[PDB]
Amino acid sequence: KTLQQIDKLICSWLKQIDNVIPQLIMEMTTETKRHRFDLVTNVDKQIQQQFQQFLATYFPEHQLLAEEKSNAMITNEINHLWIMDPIDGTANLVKQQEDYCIILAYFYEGKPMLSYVYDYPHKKLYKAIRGEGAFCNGIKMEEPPSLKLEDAIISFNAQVMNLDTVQDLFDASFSYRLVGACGLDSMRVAKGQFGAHINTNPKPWDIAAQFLFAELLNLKMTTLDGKAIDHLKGAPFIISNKACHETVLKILNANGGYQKYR
Amino acid sequence: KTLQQIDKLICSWLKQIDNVIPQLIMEMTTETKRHRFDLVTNVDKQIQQQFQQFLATYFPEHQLLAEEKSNAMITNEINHLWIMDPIDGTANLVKQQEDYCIILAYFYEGKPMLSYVYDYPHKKLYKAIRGEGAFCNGIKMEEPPSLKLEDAIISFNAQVMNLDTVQDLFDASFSYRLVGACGLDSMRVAKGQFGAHINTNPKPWDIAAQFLFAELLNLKMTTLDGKAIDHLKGAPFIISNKACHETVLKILNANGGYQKYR
Ligand SMILES: [Mg+2]
Ligand SMILES: [Mg+2]
Ligand SMILES: [Mg+2]
Ligand SMILES: [Mg+2]
Repeated sequence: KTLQQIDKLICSWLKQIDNVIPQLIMEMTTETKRHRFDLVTNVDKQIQQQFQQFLATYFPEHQLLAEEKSNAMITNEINHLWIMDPIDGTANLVKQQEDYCIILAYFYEGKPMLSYVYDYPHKKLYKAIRGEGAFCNGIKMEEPPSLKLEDAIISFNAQVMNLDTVQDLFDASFSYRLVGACGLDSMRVAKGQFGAHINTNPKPWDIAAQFLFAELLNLKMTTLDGKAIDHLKGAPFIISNKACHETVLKILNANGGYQKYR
Repeated sequence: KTLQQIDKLICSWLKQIDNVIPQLIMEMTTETKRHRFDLVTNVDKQIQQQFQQFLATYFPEHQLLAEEKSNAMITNEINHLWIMDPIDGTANLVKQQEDYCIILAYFYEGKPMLSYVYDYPHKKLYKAIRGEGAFCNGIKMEEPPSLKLEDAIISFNAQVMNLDTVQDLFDASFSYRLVGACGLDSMRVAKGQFGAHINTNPKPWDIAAQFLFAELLNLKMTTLDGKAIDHLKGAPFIISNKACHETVLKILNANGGYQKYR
């Protein structure tokens, strides 16, 4: 069926994008979408429009669900779907020129088959391939050791939570860190550097690649109620070492839950 | 004898410890100090030992103030002084093997002359040399663009301030990130990636190198009351872009200050 051949083409596209991003940065251009903190650049747009055109030339029947376009349009009954976040970490890109990524994920009959989180700034490509595994620049990633929460660093956006449940999380974990790109905080979970990453209101594209990684590396990836996540619509989600999953959810839901209140 | 000859010696020594570090990671052991989360590893100790003997054997008159030994010897009087954080971000080293550095600073008659923040995991050596300037791997750094607080990412430890000032700092700024190693959160401010980094209780080695970087790149580095800092003792401190230093200190000192009880 081979996914290995499709992988080869995706990786070849990613090498071509390597040479293209420098000139996009060279003529960078910033705009805001819904508020002053919601950024898009020509980089985002151009990376996306280019995969779209790659998809049309090499995979004309395949559909695309991507951040910087209408997804009117995508439905529950579609055989070949690619979910794309062309730059996950746009705020990092613009403000830092560091700690953003490209997220790509291919779904066959709803089932994740290929996934890509490309940390362009560090030249590290994490990929996952149903049947072969998950890799970082080609070296095989393995299931990470067990981490109990009290031993684990954790990552979440603390601005978007009430401070009571932020505190309970600080008190229950080893320490707290933030990269600020869902892709990259998730890959830190995947490598056992963090015990868990939480995003309370992610988009489909912000989490699309992670499903396959979570599956192949024996991580947990769920709603904040422990349920399967619909990959088409987002959901408040968590990616977690298996040893600290229930505990984080329990804390998040305790005492009336994690939502702001003021 | 010249500053460049000293610099040449130190980079050379830093670069040769690339070869040592991986072996020490692979045989890594851990101990705690004043509580269970105040970690120290064989890597912290070996790196310090090896520098003390490098100093013994090149600049024998020179003294060493460093984290993993006593520094009862001192006085504002000691002519040639080195301050070293053999591993800044020991928790990160331990939990992640990423986002730690090595901090060195040379002080002649109390005046900063040479500084180093070595980001070993990414092989980025930041140095500062009075007379030549500041550099990352030989690529010269220049004073970063003006950053108002509301357009800038900030970095601090939210577990150790009262949560009202945490909230105000979130509210007033573009966003919050944390690397978790003072030297590295400090280099992100030097590169213009962050508007500011705060550490409410640094030891002298956690901030030694940053004085000169701050001087040469027109950063503001003060206590949380805006005063000069004694390199020999810590103080609660900020390193900041010029355009947001004042606003950040106002926010920290507002309403009885920043500690848990105010
Ligand atoms: Mg966006
Ligand atoms: Mg995006
Ligand atoms: Mg220490
Ligand atoms: Mg240290």
